[PDB]
Amino acid sequence: GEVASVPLTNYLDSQYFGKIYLGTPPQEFTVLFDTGSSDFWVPSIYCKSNACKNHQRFDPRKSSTFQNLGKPLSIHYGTGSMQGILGYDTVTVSNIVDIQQTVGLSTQEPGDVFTYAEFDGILGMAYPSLASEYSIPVFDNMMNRHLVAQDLFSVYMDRNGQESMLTLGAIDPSYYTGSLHWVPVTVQQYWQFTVDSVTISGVVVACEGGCQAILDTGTSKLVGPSSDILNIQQAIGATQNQYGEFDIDCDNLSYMPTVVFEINGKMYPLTPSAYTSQDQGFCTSGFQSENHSQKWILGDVFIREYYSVFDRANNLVGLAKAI
Amino acid sequence: GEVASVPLTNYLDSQYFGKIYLGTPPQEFTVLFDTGSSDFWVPSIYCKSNACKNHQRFDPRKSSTFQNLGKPLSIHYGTGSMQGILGYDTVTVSNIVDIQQTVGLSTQEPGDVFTYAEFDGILGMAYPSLASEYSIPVFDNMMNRHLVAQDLFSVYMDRNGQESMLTLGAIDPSYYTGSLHWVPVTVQQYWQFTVDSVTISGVVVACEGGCQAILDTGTSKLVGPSSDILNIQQAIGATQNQYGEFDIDCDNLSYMPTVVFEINGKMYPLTPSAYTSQDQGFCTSGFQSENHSQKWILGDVFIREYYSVFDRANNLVGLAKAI
Ligand SMILES: [Cl-]
Ligand SMILES: [Cl-]
Ligand SMILES: [Cl-]
Ligand SMILES: [Cl-]
Ligand SMILES: [Cl-]
Ligand SMILES: [Cl-]
Ligand SMILES: [Cl-]
Ligand SMILES: [Cl-]
Ligand SMILES: [Cl-]
Ligand SMILES: [Cl-]
Ligand SMILES: [Cl-]
Ligand SMILES: [Cl-]
Ligand SMILES: [Cl-]
Ligand SMILES: [Cl-]
Ligand SMILES: [Cl-]
Repeated sequence: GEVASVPLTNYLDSQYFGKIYLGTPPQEFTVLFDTGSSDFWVPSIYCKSNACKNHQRFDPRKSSTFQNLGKPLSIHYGTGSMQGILGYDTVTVSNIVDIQQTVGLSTQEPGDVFTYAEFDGILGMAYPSLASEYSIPVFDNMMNRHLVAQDLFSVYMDRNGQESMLTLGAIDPSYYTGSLHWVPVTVQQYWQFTVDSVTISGVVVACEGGCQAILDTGTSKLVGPSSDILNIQQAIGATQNQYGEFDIDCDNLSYMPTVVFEINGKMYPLTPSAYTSQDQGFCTSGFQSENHSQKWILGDVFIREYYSVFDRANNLVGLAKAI
Repeated sequence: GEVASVPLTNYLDSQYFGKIYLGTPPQEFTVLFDTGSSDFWVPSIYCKSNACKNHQRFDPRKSSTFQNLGKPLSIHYGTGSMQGILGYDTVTVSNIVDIQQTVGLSTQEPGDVFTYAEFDGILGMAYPSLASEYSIPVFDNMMNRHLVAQDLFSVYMDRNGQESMLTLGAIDPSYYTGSLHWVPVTVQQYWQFTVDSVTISGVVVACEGGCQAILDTGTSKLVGPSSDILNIQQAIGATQNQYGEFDIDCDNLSYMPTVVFEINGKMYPLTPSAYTSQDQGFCTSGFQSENHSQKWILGDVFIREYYSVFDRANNLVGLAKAI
């Protein structure tokens, strides 16, 4: 029954990541705390890929508490893949000591997807139904052993600065204004819920009649079905460039529409500033299309605007305007 | 992972009750399945009170699986009290076999409160925080040992007939029309939630600005704070008689107001037929005052109109219009 404050870092267009420790004595890693997945893995000495060469690698030879399970682990992240082997060791996340935790030790991380990522590994924070075979999600172990004060965690992403924070077991009202609104999880695998509509000036531009969405800290953009995202890219004045990216004129923010997500009867507006990312003298749309799905992904673009609480005890998502 | 269908019976103005079995071999009892409490008890051979004389008494001498814990149990029901001693035995509720279940064996049930009650004992179905010391709620044992298919139960009360039903582990859409609406539990002790307002023709007559309420199968009436209930007794044309009861003219139902509870943005109307009980050539108000509380109790008057699902996995109450 403890609380862990995990400061999150991000560089430019990178994901948000933070520190955990693994083994006895503790070995340090940066991980993507990822509400879009449920497995926990880090690079290991058994991985020779370029990506592993560029990241911290777990050395089980130096841990008195490591135990190999031998079971394969395979995951996808972006267009890349990781292959590894599951074992047990002790994970420490500030206050919290999570012994005998299943963890993948990578063996293969081919390609450049993981090489230039800022994090070493991924710590999934979604439901066990999303976990790979033989894998037990870290937060589930924490809950089942009553290691956390409450069975929830909170994520604050600093739109402007470096005060981002993941809190295990508590909610910090200092990171938001107004009150938290609670949204029922519809399908317990991702952190999934119903979006009622997406509007501009009261006109429905997407999600007509309702759609499913997930709240995903491990995705940067706001992802939706082709035809809906088209409506939005046109409305915000985004246009495709050679890289396939949708660019927005940074100096036009003042003239662009506010895109409002209605979730469980409450409004979650995204201003042009919010949905436009400025990674240079170039601004890009924070909206992105998917072709083989109608399920929305509310990634960091959304979370930066709305402090997010993930409540396993009640199967709710809490949203409040981020400070 | 099973389902139990427990038929519920009621006679005239009695509570609703159903059958469970206790001991090895099984001994039969009728119990009040009571979402307003969390303890489980039945009369025993060690109780000589009149009330025990008029009810089935558990004989541990005949059960090979009984174990006395010796710990006292004390409960209140209506204006009466039960004193007993906790032990373990096996409870059977149709499909479901719940071994080593804490159960109070009564020793003292003085006064007439329990004597003329139809049930032998009480099986509380609220949260563990409401349970007496050393007592483990039956449904919590069922959930913790994965004895039920889903961690919820559903209650249908037949306003007109004898088709009432308690279902452990499932929801039966045949008992309701339209769809279930889910209401968040605010305080996990009783099945408690927020009522937004109580209105007649759109005018707020009670619960101005919101109030707390519980959904309680072990209470007959709809209970609220003095001043609010006054507004309602006056509006429905109820008047006090010598017995302190509020009587309603049965032939005036057609002229009386509909009293609407707004809960989580949805309307739950109670027609004059619904809130008027006809236990003879006399009709009485289903509303009742309480003086030392502002927390409403939505008892059988409400549940008869709205099929009720109690969901422990999600800490929700589900409501739908009863058939
Ligand atoms: Cl990254
Ligand atoms: Cl799950
Ligand atoms: Cl909790
Ligand atoms: Cl907290
Ligand atoms: Cl809601
Ligand atoms: Cl939908
Ligand atoms: Cl589409
Ligand atoms: Cl703006
Ligand atoms: Cl009774
Ligand atoms: Cl509790
Ligand atoms: Cl369940
Ligand atoms: Cl069901
Ligand atoms: Cl209130
Ligand atoms: Cl009052
Ligand atoms: Cl009527």
